[PDB]
Amino acid sequence: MNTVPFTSAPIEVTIGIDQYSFNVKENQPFHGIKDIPIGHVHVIHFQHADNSSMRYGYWFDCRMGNFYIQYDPKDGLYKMMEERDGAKFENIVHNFKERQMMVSYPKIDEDDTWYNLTEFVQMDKIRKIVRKDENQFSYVDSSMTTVQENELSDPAHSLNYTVINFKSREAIRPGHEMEDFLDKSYYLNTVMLQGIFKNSSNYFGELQFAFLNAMFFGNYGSSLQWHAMIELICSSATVPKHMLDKLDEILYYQIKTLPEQYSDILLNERVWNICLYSSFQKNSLHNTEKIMENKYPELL
Amino acid sequence: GAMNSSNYAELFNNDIKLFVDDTNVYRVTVHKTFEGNVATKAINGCIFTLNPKTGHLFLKIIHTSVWAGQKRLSQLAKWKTAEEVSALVRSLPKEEQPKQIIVTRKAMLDPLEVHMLDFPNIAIRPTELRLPFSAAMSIDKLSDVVMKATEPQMVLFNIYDDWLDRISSYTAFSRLTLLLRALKTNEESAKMILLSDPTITIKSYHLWPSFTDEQWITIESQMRDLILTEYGRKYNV
Ligand SMILES: O=C(O)c1ccoc1CN1CCOCC1
Repeated sequence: MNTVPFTSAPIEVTIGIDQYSFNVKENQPFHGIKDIPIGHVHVIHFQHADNSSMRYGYWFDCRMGNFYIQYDPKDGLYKMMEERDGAKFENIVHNFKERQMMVSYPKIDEDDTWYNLTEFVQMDKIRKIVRKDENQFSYVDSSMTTVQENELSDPAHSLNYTVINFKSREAIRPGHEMEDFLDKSYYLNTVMLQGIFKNSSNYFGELQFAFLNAMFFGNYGSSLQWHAMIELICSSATVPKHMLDKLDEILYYQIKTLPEQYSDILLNERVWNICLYSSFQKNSLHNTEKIMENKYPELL
Repeated sequence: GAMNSSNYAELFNNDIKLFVDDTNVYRVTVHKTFEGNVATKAINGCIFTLNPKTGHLFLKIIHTSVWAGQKRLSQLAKWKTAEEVSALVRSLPKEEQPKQIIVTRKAMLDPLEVHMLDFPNIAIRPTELRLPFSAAMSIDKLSDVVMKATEPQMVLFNIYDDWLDRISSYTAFSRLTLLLRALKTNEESAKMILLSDPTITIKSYHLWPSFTDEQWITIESQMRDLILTEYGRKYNV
């Protein structure tokens, strides 16, 4: 188990760690999060008590370094940093643990939720979507726009998701206009899977990361990408059976985790009704259809 | 965006534009079969592609062979229309290509946009005008060429005859839309109005009677009376 210590908590803040959250008071003796499960990416996220504007946070993998959080009073935020002095870092953690100034990652043993939401998410792929090569962790916030959003403005601070556009030359073979527009199989399988992503695991990793950024930061462009990657599969008549079965699992756990009260802002009615009731794959997503119908029947 | 009564003069400016109407592309008769079921039989159709400034009409005849062995024909017909309009644009010299294509039915927007991806600077637009171009097949010389066709064919016409020698495009389009609305509302009476005077004939190279400026006023009045008469019969007014 790994640990992200905090130097201090000078401003009152709601802190998220993956799907968990807790409140910290101004100048409370809070010095970090322990017992973080090795083997998965994680996200540590923030929303300031005095200004709910800008949710922001950091994706990290404790196998890649020793990371801590320290508040910067000039830039006004909690910043992730890497400590290269290993013995210094272990000494800091041990003291804070002995004084019980850390919260424990509150994972129940039966509970596979985080694995289910991050199964295909790799830190190396996150670092290509979020470009800042001098750090091993990745900053995301509520306002960051995507490359696609920009095209339609600082590129160093963008989310470089793979651009999906159903009415584009990339999606439509000259001479196959009706075919490719009504059945997106060639765009999914040849262009996206064989060409850009190389395999379905990388495609699902990006879909999963997009959902997580939409949910944890309210990042609109990420929500757009998540729905586009769903619709591309559902609008394809020829999809490998293992991908359809995995998609049903991925989406089921995403719908299960979504806050009930954010459904109005995180779910696109058109996309979900098309996908579940009109598309080629309308009968291939049984688990997702069942949870959607029982949890959000109004949207449908 | 959408073309309506607010931006109507835009139709007659010097930016090349085409209206595309697909209502006569896929045409059928419905009949009972020997077993008492119902079947359709396709008949030849056409794409109505019109430059409203110059009157040039690109009538692409859609021969029934293009439907053979195809499914979902009403859907295919939109895509075939878009394919053919795309081909027409590519066939035209650059300086004759349209800057805007206005579709009379919103279901044509996606098929045309997809077929015109190679032309990102040609705007594809709907309209809020209710245009009577479905009545094109009530113009005898157009219906004749469509029905006689034995293979796909493009035929070029000027739907305004020589009216632009004496009136503006705006007025010519107004006359055309009134004539077509009348033919749509009561075809038999509209044709009777147009042919009632045997001394006024249709030139071999024209679609409509060689009426004088004063006769066109009378004809236009009679067309408006027809439309109003039919409105009263319909709604019992
Ligand atoms: O041509 C004229 O001098 C004229 C004078 C008033 O109206 C017309 C119409 N022209 C051309 C159309 O066919 C009738 C004859």
